Order: sequence, then C-alpha cells, then structure tokens
Amino acid sequence: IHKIRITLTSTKVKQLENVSANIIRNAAQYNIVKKGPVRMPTKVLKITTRKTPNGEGSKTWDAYEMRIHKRVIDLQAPASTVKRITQITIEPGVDVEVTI
Amino acid sequence: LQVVELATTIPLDVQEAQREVKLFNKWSFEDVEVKDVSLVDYIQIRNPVFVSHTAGKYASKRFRKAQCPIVERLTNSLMMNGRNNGKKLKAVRIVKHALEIIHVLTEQNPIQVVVDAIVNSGAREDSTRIGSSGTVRRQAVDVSPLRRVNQAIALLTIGAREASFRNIKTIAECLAEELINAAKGSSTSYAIKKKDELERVAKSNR
Amino acid sequence: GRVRTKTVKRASKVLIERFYPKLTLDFETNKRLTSEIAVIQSKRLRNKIAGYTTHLMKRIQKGPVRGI
Amino acid sequence: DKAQHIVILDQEKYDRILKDVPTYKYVSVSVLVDRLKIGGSLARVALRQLEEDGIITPVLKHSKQAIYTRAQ
Amino acid sequence: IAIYAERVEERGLSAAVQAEALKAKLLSGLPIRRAAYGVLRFAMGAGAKGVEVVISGKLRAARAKSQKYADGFMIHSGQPTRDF
Amino acid sequence: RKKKVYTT
Amino acid sequence: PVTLAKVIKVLGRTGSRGGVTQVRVEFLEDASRTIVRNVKGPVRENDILCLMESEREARRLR
Amino acid sequence: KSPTGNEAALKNKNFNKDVAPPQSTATPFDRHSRTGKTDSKKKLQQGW
Amino acid sequence: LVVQEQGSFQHILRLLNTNIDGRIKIMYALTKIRGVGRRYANLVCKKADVELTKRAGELTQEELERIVTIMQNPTNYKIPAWFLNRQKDQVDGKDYHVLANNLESKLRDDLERLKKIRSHRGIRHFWGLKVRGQHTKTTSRG
Amino acid sequence: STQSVQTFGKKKTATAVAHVKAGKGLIKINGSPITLVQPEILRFKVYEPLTLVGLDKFQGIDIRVKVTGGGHVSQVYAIRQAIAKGLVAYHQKYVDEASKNELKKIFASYDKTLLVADSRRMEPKKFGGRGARARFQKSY
Amino acid sequence: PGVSVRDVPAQDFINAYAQFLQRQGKLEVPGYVDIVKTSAGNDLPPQEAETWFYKRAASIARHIYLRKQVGVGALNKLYGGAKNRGFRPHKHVDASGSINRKCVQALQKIGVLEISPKGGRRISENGQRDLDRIAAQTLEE
RNA sequence: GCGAUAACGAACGAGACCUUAACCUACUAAAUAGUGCUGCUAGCAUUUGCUGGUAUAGUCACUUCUUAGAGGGACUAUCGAUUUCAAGUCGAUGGAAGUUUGAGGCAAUAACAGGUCUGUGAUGCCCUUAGACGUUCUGGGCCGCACGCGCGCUACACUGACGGAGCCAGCGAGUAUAAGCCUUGGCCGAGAGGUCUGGGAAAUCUUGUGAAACUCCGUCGUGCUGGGGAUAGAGCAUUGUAAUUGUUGCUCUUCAACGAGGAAUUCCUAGUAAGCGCAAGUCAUCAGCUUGCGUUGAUUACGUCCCUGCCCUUUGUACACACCG
Repeated sequence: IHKIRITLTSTKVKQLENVSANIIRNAAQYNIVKKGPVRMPTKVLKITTRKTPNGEGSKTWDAYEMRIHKRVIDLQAPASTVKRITQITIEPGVDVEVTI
Repeated sequence: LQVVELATTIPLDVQEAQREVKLFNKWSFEDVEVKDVSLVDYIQIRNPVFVSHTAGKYASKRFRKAQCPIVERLTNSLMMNGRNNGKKLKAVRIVKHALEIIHVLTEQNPIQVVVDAIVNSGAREDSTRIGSSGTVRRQAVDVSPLRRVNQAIALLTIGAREASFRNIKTIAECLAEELINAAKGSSTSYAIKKKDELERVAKSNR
Repeated sequence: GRVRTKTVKRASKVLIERFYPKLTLDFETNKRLTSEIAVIQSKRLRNKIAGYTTHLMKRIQKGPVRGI
Repeated sequence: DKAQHIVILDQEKYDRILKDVPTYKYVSVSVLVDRLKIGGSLARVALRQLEEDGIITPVLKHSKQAIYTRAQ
Repeated sequence: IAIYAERVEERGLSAAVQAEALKAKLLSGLPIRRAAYGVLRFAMGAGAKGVEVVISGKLRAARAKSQKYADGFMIHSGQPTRDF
Repeated sequence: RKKKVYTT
Repeated sequence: PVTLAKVIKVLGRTGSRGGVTQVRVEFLEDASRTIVRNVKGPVRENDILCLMESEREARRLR
Repeated sequence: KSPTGNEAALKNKNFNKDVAPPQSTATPFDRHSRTGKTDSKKKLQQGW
Repeated sequence: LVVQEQGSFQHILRLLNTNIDGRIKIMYALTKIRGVGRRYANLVCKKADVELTKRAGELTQEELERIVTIMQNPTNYKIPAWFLNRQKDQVDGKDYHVLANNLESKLRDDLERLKKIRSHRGIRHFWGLKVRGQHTKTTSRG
Repeated sequence: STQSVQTFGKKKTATAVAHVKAGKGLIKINGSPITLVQPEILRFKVYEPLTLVGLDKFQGIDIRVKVTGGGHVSQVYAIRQAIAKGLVAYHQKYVDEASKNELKKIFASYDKTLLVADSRRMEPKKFGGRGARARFQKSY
Repeated sequence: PGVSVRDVPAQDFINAYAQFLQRQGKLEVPGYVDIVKTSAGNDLPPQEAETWFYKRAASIARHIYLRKQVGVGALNKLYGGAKNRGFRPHKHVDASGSINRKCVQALQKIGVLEISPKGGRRISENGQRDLDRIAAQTLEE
C-alpha cells in the first residue's frame, strides 16, 4: 500500500477531464480506494497591454487570459500500478506529476 | 405583553417592539397623516420601519421612489457635497438625533413634523423656461406631486446643510430647526422663502 | 426593447406550418418539443424560438394569423 | 473673529447659568454657547455637571450630540 | 526529442500553405490578378466555404494601394470566426 | 542634425 | 383658494426639451370642467395635483 | 568670475521685473500632395 | 466640574519674548513660541507636571518658570536627543533645541555657511528658488 | 442527531452561515450574543426577523451564525437574512408547512431581502475611466 | 450562566480591564510612554498620557483572547491607520512595534500570555481565568 | 420588426455567438475548503450549559456555505390595459433573475496622405560609415524658470480635526548557488529599519493580505483654530557602483495660499455617480499614473430635438484631386 498523489494541470478542460475520468476509471475496476478528483480553483493569468504599437489614438487595451486548471487525485496502491496508469492516460495537453 | 424568556436574554425595550414597529423604536406611524390630499400617494408612511436604512432598489423603475419610506428619502438627501456621499450611517445618526430635538421642541410627533415640513415646502407652480434657442423666456406650469414632494426634501436638506456650515450649531439641530420652522409655515426658514419665491415668480408668468 | 429578430420569427413559424398538431399553448411543452424537432445550436436560441412559437400558437387560437 | 466666547467661569456667569439654564425648553452644547456666550469646552463641562446636579435631564447621550431638557 | 514531418492533407484548406505558395509565386514576378485567382480557385476546389485574399503594398506606383479578392461565403463577427 | 567639429 | 384636479389622461411630452407634459385634468369636486394643463414633474394618471389658478387652458410650449 | 560656482552667488535673479510675453503659442493643406511626382495611368495600369 | 476664580487669570502672557494668548489651552498656547510645535509643547508640559487641562492664563508664575527652564534645557530633563530641533550641531556637535529668537539666527547662520562655501544648495537659496529638487517649470508662479 | 437545519444569507460579498438546532433561545453572532452586534444604529436590522414573528418562535431553537466577507453594513444584512431563512427552513422540516407559509408571509410582506438575496453586484471597471461608467475628463 | 469575554461589549470591557489592570499595578510600564507616538502614521501622542498604556494592554489581551497565536507584527497592522501624507493620497501604515512588543512582554510575565508553538502568543491558562472574571464583574452594574 | 408595397426571396453587419457576474439544500467529489460529531483538553456558571484550543490518524460523517464540470433555469412567463389589435410598449403577479438579466470580447462594405520606419534580424530609397550618425566608457541633460494651458492629488472644516477603542473585503503575485522572490515568528529600535531562524515554486506560507473610509467614547469650540500642510533647517536609515540638483522612508522644527471658486466647461441613470482604500504593470529604489478589485453608497430623468455631432430624405451645384473644390 502507498498513499500516492497525482497532480493534473492543463490549460484546456476537455483533455483534462478526460484524463481525470480515465484515471478514476482505472482506479474503479481495479479495487483501489481513491480520493478525487479535486477541482482546484482555476488561475486566470491576465496580461493587459496597450493595443497601439505606437502611442497615438484612443487609449484601448487588450486583456489576454490563460486559464490554468488543476486536479489532484489521491491513490492507495503500489507504485508500479499508479505509474502504468499514467502511461494509459497520456495526453499532449495535460502534464502529469506523481508524488508519494 | 408577556415578557418572553430566551436563552439569549433580549432587552425589555426591544421586546416591546413586538407590539408595534416604530422608527428607532421611539416614534409611531399610526398617528401620522398627510394634511394634503395631493401628496398622500407620494409620501410613504403606511409601512413602518425601525431604522431609516433599507438598502432597497428604488431606482429601477420610474415611480419606485414613492414606495421608499419618507424618512429614508430624507436621510438619503443629507449625504451630499462630496465628502458625505455614501456615509448613510452618519446620515441616519443625524436624522435620529434630529427627531429627538424635534420632540423636545413643540412636543409633537417628530415624524409628523417631517410630513408637515414636506407638504409646506414643495412649490405648487414653477415657471419653466420656454426660451427659443438662447433668448430668455419663462412660462408658468404646474408641479407634479412627485416633484413637489422630492423638491421639498431637496430644499429642506440644502437649507439645513448651509445653516450648519461654519457654525457651532450641529447639523442634527440645524435640521431640527429647519424642519420645525417649515412645518409651521414660518417664512424665516429656508425652503419656505424658496417655495414662496418660486410661486411668486410663477404668478408673474401666467 | 424585446423585439425578436427574423432568425427567430421565421424559424418559429416554420415549426407551426410543419408541426402544428404536435404543438400546444404551453411554453414548457413547446420548449421540450422544439429540442426534438429542430437542431438548435444554443439553449438561449431554443428558448427564444419556443417562446415565440407559443406566442404565435396563443394568437392562432384567437383567430387567423397572417402569413402562417 | 467676532466670537470672543468666554472660556473662564467667573462668579457673575456661574449663578447666571444656574438661574437661566433651567428655564430652557432644550439645552445642548450649541444652545449654551449661543445664548450664554460661553465657550464650547466650558459648555461641555457645564452640561456634565448640571446633569449631576439634577437641573438637567438627559434625553439622549452621544459624543457628537448631547440632547438635554429641563428636569422640572 | 524526435521530429516527424507530416504532409498536410488538404492544401487548399491550409492558409499557411496557400500564403507560402502565393508568396513563392509573387516573388517569381507573376501578376497579382493571376496569382490571387490561383488561390481563390484552389481554395474553392478543395471545398472551402469561403476565401478572401488581400494584397497590400506598392506596385510600380509611388502611392500605395490595397486590393481585396474575395470568394464565396465569409463570416466576420463573433465566436465562429475563431472556429471556422 | 549637427556637424561634429573637433577641438583636439 | 387652491383647486385640486385629478389627471385622467397623459397627452404627451411638450416643451422644447420635453421637460413639461401635456395632461388632461379632472376636478375632484364638480367632476366636470375638464382642462388641459402642463406639468413639470413626472406624472402618472390619477395624480391629485392642485392648481393655483383654474381659469386657464394650456397649449404647446416653445 | 571664471568658475560658474563663484559667479552664481553674485548674479541676482532679476525675473519679477520683466513682464511675460502676451502670447506664447508657437507649437497646412494636407490633401494636396507636395511630392511633385504625379502618377500616370500607365504606371497604375502596369502595376495594378 | 465648573469652578470659578477671580483675579488669577492672565489675559496676555509673555514667554521667550513672545505674546501668548491666556485663554488658549496651555499645550497649544506654547506653540505660538517659534521653535515649539505641538509635539514638543506636549512633552515639556508633561515634564513640567503642568496638566494639559489648563488654559495659558490659569498657570502660575511658578509653573511658567518651570516650563521655560525645561524648553531651554531639554536633555537635562530626560528628553531624548532624537526629539530635539538642532541635533549634532555643526560647530560644537552637541544636541540643541533652538527657540523663538535663536531659531532664525541659527537658520540664517546655516544659509551663509552654505553660501560661503558656494554650494549648489546655498546658491539656489540666494536666487530664491526651490532647493530640494522640486520642478519649477509650472508651479513656481508665486 | 437532533433537529438541525443549516442555511446561509448573502449580501454583496458578505455571507452568513446559520446553524439552527433544537434547544433554548440561544442566538449568537460568531459566538457572541446578538444584543451587541455592531454598528449599534443598525442593530434593529437583525432585530427585525425576531420581533416581526415574536420571540416565542425561538423558544425551541438555538441559532449560531458565522458571518465572514463583505463589509460592516453588508454583514448585518447577511445576518438578518440567515436568521429569517433559518427560522423558515427549520419550520419547513420539523413543523407543519402551514406555519412555514405563515412565517414566510410576514417576512415577505415586510422586506423582500429577508428571504431573497439581493442580486446586485459591482459592475466591472472599464478602461478609459476611473469607474464602471465614469470616464476620464475630456478637454478641448 | 457562564459569562465570557464574548458576552460583554468590547468598548466597555476594555475600559473596565484597563482600570483593573492599572490599579493592580503589577504591569510594568516602560519609561517612554510619556514621549512616544503609538504609530508612525499618528501625528500626536495619546491624550491620556497616564493611562493609555494600560488600556492598550487591555485591548491587546482581549484581542489575543478571541484568536490563536497572533504575533506582534499582526498587532502593528491591527492598530495602524491611515497616514496623513500631505498632498499624496492616504495609505495604511503599521503601528509601532516596540509598544506592542512591550505590551505582550509585560502581559506575558504578569501571567496572561505565553509563547505559543508555531509562533505567536497564546493566551495563558490563567489568562482566560482573569479575563472571564473581569467580564463577569463588568456587566452586573 | 410590424406594416405599406414592382417587388420576391436571401447574404454580410446588428442580433445570434464567446467570456464573465447573479440562482441551484438538484447531481459529482474534496486532509491544499468548510461544518457537525467525536477523542483529548482548557476557562466561567455549576444544569447536562456557554466560549475556546488541539486531532495530515478520531485511519469519523457531510457538502449547506467554499472550490469547479456536467446540467437545469428566462423565453418578457401569466394576467390587465393601450396599438393598424400587428410589431411592440406600459402596469402588476410569480420569480434569483423581467433596463438586450448586468458587463465586456468579437465586429461589415469600402477608405484616411490619421499615428508610428524611436518595437521589430519588417522594410525601399537618401545620408553616414573609422576623428563614425556604429558600439562602449566617464560626467552632465531630459527635472533646467518672468509665463499661458491640460490630465490629477490635497484642502478650505464641527456631516470635521486629532486620541484611544471596535474591526470588516475582493482582484492578484511570489525563489535556488541565485546574483536573489513573497516573506510570518522571536529579539532590538520612538520610528524608519536591523538581526536570527522557518514556510511557501503555492486554495497549503506570506494572508482572514485584521485596507481605508466607517462605528463608539473623549479633547477641540467657529479662531486661518488642534482646518490645510506647501516652503525650509538639523538629524536618523534604506536601495544602489554611485543619492550632490534633497530617490525614498522616519524624528523634531518651520505653519504659506486656500475661508467653497468668474466667463466657461467635463463625466454620469443603479450597486451607477460619488467618496474609500487594496493588488498588478512599470520596479535595485521611487505611484499624486494606469489596469483591475472590493467597502460605504445616493440625488435626479426614465423624456426631447432646444444646443452639439453624426445618420437619412428632399434639394442646388460650373465640385469629382470632390469646398483644404
């Protein structure tokens, strides 16, 4: 047995929720007790620049955004089982870190 | 009338509020009546309130202001001239103290004096301008009951504000003198000079 | 103002010319019905279309309407 | 610069206060200043004692406003 | 790191390929009208709902001008411009 | 905008 | 000697800036002698607005 | 008074005795080209 | 409570060659003396055991001499050095607190001492301009 | 356990969570009696849900609220809403619904904000001005 | 019923604990209380020169009572106010550190406080005993 | 949009759309959120109660508040008036929400001698190219002061200043062998600040950012006064290689105009205006500035074309580089 934490971060929620559900799915048919996923409060990375490359015109501003969504999943399983779950649910957008 | 024993003890005076809702738990709306048929529907005293602070939505529709309590409309007009905008608790304190001063003076019901000062302060005919693109022209027109009521509150608080400026007399007791004098129709009070001066000019335009 | 546009006015009257027997004078029933009759991309447009179809249905019962 | 309110209490004003303040419908800090020509600070101490001496009944208590009345 | 090169399936539907292809034609001296219509018809031939080509600059004249060469149906405002 | 003139 | 006249019909906005309204008034007592008069403030029907002088009609304002 | 530090303490500020100028604004056909090189129709015809 | 007195009030006081209104409260009456601010006058009154609830004229001569003694000798009455007007004096390096007539004299002596060495700060004092680096383009219009 | 209902009232940002258990007439604000809620001049705003129905309704219930967020005035309005909603929610679950409809009538007939949270929120600020609608002063 | 600190108004509880704590006399008052300003944002020293230190210690004790291990830096933030910057806008500035640190040190050796684990200063075993006592002797009148 | 109709039926733009805010005791879970219970534990009355602390093993329970994903919900819904009985509008009732539900993002057909080659290893041409107009080093300037003007910040006091006490937000940011991030807690120091440890690459720590107005109790008492805090002197620290032409911060002292502002003129219709602060950006240091955020929170319309700009129709034209003709 091993208390293992899996942290999921990505910018887009569709691939994030697929990986999140897929990990939960593999922790269900395998009789592994789980806690999660925990939807962490999303982070809005905001950058407000001036539209004008020069300094002439009405003072108009862009407001760019970069939402970061974070999910943490707690697993009680041996380390070999949890790591192979990660390769099952590998997605280009979502990065995975595994901590005991 | 029975005194209700709670685990959290409740003061005697506030338990008396179960019988009746009174302004600041001191002033009753039951014996208050508007001595003018034309402003009954625009001076709202039928729904009693404890404190003149309701934080309601009276600016959404057109005539919702007529549904705001008359004392709350009065305390709203006190907080003016920049440094007082948004200071409603200060305004409520002034009104609460003003009513007590209006009570020790003339001994009447303080909110009755407030109602009397409002009916006597709204000009019944104001001379609107009909200037044709710059030239000076004035025409005498009638004044709606809503504008008649809310110009009384505007004039009553403006007069109280200026009487307390650079004066040792406090604003609460400048308002009490302003409200008491206008209630009895005395021309000494501000907002009665203004009301007379408005209706005097309107007489010279019809 | 609350003036409905042409994308909702003409699409709603196509429903009446096509599914009058299945329609009714109830918005809630119409709202569910138009979700199985038309492919609406957004819920807000679905409610607007069903809300105007109900108004037209309520008006047909009071007499003949022009254009439908 | 015309106020010149009295801030020191002599004997002529002291008994004048106790003979005149009771015959008032409403007394306060400004009322004492306005009509007795005494200063505001002297008015505040006069009110706090006149209440202790029983001449004056406290209608309402507040720091910024003191509403008082006759006790007779 | 491993790099793989993959061919774009629909050259007519890739504005990057069409812009690079158009640039390789304009730098060869081909006239703008003949060059612009070579991508207008190539985009439609691939099945595009719409296509618009704008070429701006100066061409044998001191004053500069811009010419738009549209085709088909184009949407301009709202979210769908980010999708289609 | 100016003509650099030397002294040394 | 003020007279009270309930309004029964709001005719329309008049005056140069639209700040004055034509209205149709009806007297509280002697429910006749209906007059058209101009009013400054906002007006609904059934306003008991009183008239300092009654013997005067109203027309459009310039 | 060769050094500027020594002379500064001896020069008086005689500024309040002279009056400011009455006006001091010192900062036009944009439509008419001033290049003087008109474009012939042949050049536009060949380019575009 | 209100108390009365006769003949003891002094309408005009004269301290350090400065006329003091006797009906002003003592802490703020002493602020008329140049070089004595509210913060300094508040402390000398507490060091002299003069309760602040007294007007200037209420004070007796015994208290008045006790105050002028403290203001002229602050360090001798456990007044901190950092609280003083003129600390680390230029010539003798001791902590001082200049008063009514001494203040403008030693303020002057600082100006020539700056002007004698012809420092930039001393020069700008001579011209009547702002010396602490303030911009004078648009506000020096007095 | 016992007869417990948990509710909440809201103003602009202030939110007051009320726990209503069966007991004696205990009514606390953050562990402190309601008779000393500040500011004093708005103390009757929280007395309204009490005196409107009569304190006899609170014999069998004890109320402990925890109010956080918002401001001084906004917290008072959150508390009075939590009390009024808490009393109603207890009646709906452990008393006949006839009384709950009775309680809801007096509260609603007096002030809508006693039961319905005010939906007004602060408008976002837009560039080109110091406020939501206000703009920088223009000069010619 | 058991009276607690939370059952008595703060303003008149502090006025009662300050009077008791001064008459008890065991609280050690530093020698600069007649000189110092409470905060750098203040412009004048407290008007109640003889008693201001006692009342502030009473306020500090009550404030620590209702919370858990509040430090002295938080106390500077608590008693700080808006500074009167001349033409620039107002700003929040913390109160003086020594006055608060001396108060908690004075209260810690009088038996009301102690160093709490993981920082701050908890209220003492006897700190509850004597504050809750003053609360009872505050509201009987 | 209704309608009138030599037009009929359409497309772009508007609207739809997307992001955000408001509702959900209805789902899905949460030791990086909260609560009730339960252990253990404290104080006060002893009534079994009331406030706490503790519990990453009490190896509890739950999702109401908190977080976020899947959805639901509003479509002007129902009912009265008016209307060409049409589009609609105005009133009520219900509702979380009935101003396009609030706010934004995106945004047509052409075009401007609008602004930038001082953002670009974006650029054509002209100029310069070794005593350089390249690059770098040192010092100064961009701040310079008889003046006119604009964006703002403090104020002219008592609806206030101080002095104590009460004590409530939201949006965010945060590091490693650096070149040093956010920094609690303890100890010194009147302060500013210094010093020793620890936490945090973060819903975990800074941080409940205990913000300011605000509220209570006192002093002041209409006085250029305890309003206001320029100008200036002396001193103490911080950043930086370097503070002089004061970077900034702190202490004492100095106590200026200003006592509500002419002709004119700006912004604004509801959580809005106005106050009131806070964060992020610039940033070694410096915010009277912007970009946002929240606290307190109104007066007055909810109308018109009277002024002003723009749009449309008719009309005149010797204009079309289009009246700067």
